[PDB]
Amino acid sequence: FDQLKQFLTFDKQVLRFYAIWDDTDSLFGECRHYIIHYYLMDDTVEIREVHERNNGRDPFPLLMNRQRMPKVLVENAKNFPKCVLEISDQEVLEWYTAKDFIVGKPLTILGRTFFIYDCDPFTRQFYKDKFGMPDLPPVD
Amino acid sequence: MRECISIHVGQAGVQIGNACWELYCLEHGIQPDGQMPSDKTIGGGDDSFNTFFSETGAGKHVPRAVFVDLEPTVIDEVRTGTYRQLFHPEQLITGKEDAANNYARGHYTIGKEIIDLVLDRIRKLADQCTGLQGFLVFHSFGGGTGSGFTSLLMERLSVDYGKKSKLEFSIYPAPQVSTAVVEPYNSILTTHTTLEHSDCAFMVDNEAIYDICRRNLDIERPTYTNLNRLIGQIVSSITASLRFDGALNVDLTEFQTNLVPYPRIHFPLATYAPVISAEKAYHEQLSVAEITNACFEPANQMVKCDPRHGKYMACCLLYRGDVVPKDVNAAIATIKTKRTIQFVDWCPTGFKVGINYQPPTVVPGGDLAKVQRAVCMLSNTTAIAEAWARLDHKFDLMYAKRAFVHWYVGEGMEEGEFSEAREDMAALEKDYEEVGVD
Amino acid sequence: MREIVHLQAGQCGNQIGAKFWEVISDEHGIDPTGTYHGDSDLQLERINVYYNEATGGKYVPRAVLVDLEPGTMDSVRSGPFGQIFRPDNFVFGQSGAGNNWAKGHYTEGAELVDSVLDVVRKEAESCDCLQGFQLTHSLGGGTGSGMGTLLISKIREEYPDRIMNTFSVVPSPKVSDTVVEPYNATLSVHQLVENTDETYCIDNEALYDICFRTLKLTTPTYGDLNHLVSATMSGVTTCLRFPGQLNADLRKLAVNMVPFPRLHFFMPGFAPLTSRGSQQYRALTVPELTQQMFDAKNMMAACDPRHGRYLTVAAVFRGRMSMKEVDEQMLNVQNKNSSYFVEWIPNNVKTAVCDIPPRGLKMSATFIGNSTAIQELFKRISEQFTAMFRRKAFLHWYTGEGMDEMEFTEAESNMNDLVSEYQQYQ
Amino acid sequence: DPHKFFMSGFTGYVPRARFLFGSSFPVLTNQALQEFGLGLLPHYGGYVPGYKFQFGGTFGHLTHDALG
Repeated sequence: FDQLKQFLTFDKQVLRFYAIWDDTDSLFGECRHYIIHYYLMDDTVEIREVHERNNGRDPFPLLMNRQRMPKVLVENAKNFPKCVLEISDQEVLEWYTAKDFIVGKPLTILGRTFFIYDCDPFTRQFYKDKFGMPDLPPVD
Repeated sequence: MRECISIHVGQAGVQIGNACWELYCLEHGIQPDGQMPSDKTIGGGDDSFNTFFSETGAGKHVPRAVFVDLEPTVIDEVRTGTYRQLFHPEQLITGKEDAANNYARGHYTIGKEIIDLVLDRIRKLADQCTGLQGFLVFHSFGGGTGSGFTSLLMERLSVDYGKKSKLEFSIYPAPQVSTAVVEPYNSILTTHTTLEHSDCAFMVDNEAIYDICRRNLDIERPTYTNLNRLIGQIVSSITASLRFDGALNVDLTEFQTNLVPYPRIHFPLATYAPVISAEKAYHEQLSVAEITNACFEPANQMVKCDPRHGKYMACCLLYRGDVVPKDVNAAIATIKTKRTIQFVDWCPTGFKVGINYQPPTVVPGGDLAKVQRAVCMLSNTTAIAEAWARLDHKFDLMYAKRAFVHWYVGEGMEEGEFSEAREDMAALEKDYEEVGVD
Repeated sequence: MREIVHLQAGQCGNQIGAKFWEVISDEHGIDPTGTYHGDSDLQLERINVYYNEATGGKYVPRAVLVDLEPGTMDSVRSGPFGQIFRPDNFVFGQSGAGNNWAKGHYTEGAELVDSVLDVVRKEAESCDCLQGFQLTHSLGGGTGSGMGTLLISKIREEYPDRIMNTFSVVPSPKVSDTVVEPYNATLSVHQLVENTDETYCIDNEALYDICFRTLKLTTPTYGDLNHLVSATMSGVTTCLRFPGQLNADLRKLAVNMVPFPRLHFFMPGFAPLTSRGSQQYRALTVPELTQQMFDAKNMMAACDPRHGRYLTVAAVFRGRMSMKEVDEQMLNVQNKNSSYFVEWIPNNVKTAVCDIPPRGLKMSATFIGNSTAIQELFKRISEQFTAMFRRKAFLHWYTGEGMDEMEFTEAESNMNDLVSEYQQYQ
Repeated sequence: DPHKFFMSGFTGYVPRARFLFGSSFPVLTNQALQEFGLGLLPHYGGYVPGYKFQFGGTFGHLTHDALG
């Protein structure tokens, strides 16, 4: 796989999803707004926190750093020493792809369930052109 | 929230900054309108434009720069061009008359009028920055409003703000190619009075960039426009450790502790590694282990000077893009086994490294290719002493017949400081031969 | 029940110590949300040592996170396990130290350490019985080497009789990544011999070569060297949390390993390191772990330990093992090469066997060495500070800040003390 | 769930046990692991709502309607 070809074809192309993380079932849980970025150049995911005025949170712009996200780990990877080693392609059975991000579906990242409720106009056009999906209506 | 003032005086520095400020708007999402795109996302975190741009609640993003020139015609083309709706209309300070290659027409006579409208923007600009860190001035030595007038800011900004590092980037006069007839005169005047207030004044040359663009870029019959986007990329790689993230972040507070050993040995010079056209940059492997060695050429230096006549004192290798830090470390140890790249005895360490996570950018309609990596070394060599040998000898022939003088003394300036500015630049030159004595 | 306070200063100590909690929480069963998902019931029964439990079950750690440049505490909260800490525990200014020793211990440090020590005190009171202090120093400059000794010389004024556990990355014989590096080293080892009961040395040179010929990596970044550090860092405190067969806490590990008061700088290690390729071609037992432990190429500090002896060696053991196997194979290694120890004390091995192996193995160990070869690591900084000194190089960013010059010979004269003490008893 | 408790004196960890009071160590520990998975009386010093509109009957027969 020509990593340079993927980079050159998809340079600065980012899919942007609007998501909620509903944690209200937790004792101090709040329903919170997040922006999910999927970078087409390297298949990496970044999760940004949306801060409202007077929300009482420390202004940290990121929930998750830009990294490649494992969808399914190999059964033996339960014993993988994550404290010393980064997860390689050998421990991951399936990586998150652009196909896995769908408006109106729950998305489970690192044990947090995000509900994707909308996507930007570029992402909407990209899904129409690449996957032949009909218009991705925003969920209220 | 760490901030930087970017003053552009003279006629060169107002012209580099036309090509400098198009690059910061390009790295982030900001249109030349100043607004941010509705649909396209560039990927920017939340505050990475916080360093150079002051976001206002109206949606516009407003830059931190002051573009002052006494001769009006060069800021009036920025006041009409593509970047009109970017600036603050009070930033662009317009004069009335020339400075006309005269030091004393810009520093003393006409300079006494315009200076309070210059300073009353800087002392307003500081009061909105809550994390201010220093200055990024852009002028030129061989003129009359970038030479006389830079030391009229420098001997006041040092008085008010005290100890904050000030990093001015100046086009050094070239050996053979030269335009003004009087630039051996007004070069010495702006370094007798600004070496006492500078902290690190970097050097760029016109003759050296005219040759590395002839060969590496393989362009020919070049312009001034094709030079400004090579000086716009150095300063956007200096100021990438304030807007991005990475392994080693070298920010602006320690450029005086990394690069300045003794308090008057602060004249370092910079290069940039992967300058290849779009037909040859895909035909070889450009990795970490050789773009750190293409930095150490004689023919890749932005200043026309042989590095091989003097030993280095302190480097700084500011990497960028896709670099893992093992590849730097085996590559610096390649350098010190070579008996040509001569380091010197009181500094065993010498090298200082920063890494980052954002690749180089390319301007649309550019001359440069798309590369993953970028290295911008900054070296404090002792070879620049004989770049000051010639320009004292240029002074020593024209003063030897009192030539060209009376345009200076007429416009409020004593003759008594010609003899003591060249008394001074002996005492600057006597230091570089003193420090090299092991 | 016997808790330890953790402190994170500097760049290199913030980032390694934040890779320390992703190994600690992995052993005990906390997901990055902060709640508990684990299988074994032996993790819960001594969870209090490093963690505080919070109303709801979000098991919150016990570290204090101070640095002046705020760009890294916006960068370690944003990790995989960053979102567990205390947001009250974050202390910062805005002016970075700039690799200066007098911006940490003298000038800006007179501001913030009056507000550092009262966030330490807010978790000393919630500990039932404290016994020690972890700090992740970073000797590579003046952001975690200057103000690190501004905290441990203030904590040791408060608690005279408690353990100090500093894990400090040490300068290197290769080309360094800071030009004022021999300046800032010798300032901060004048005080580390008076306030710490050990200082576990780490070198970036050795951790580029443990992972070069043993683990055989291809591109080892900074994310992989920290697992090597954090594994030893989590192996020394196992007898405090997990049941064992000879149990040895941090004072049990004290009187073994310091004969004279000023010989406490040590050397770390970790036994069962294999390739990704030859894992199933290799069978591991006690007598193979012993040969993997006692070689010069499995030390995490860039010295060769065959230019000296060992005053006291301790190797803690984890897993399901017997103890004739353990003890008789430390008797052979004191007998097969007995000219590399000290004759004036007969025994040289402290043995501690736990009953819980780590994640992903069946037995592991951790090697701790106190050699006389550490003077070589101190000979270099004694040799390359002097040549940066007699010409007064690089200097006025100290003296122009609050330094003097009279303590630049009253720190070198104590650097060359420790070289004299290690060599004299050889 | 019999034998879901801890002995009196177990140094160790039991969750939800800093937050429960009032009974000794084994009785609390069983709770700490299950959680880990008609007319009013005269001369009363309290207020019946409506006690401005009652006349001519008994406190028993006028405070019955409050509870029914």
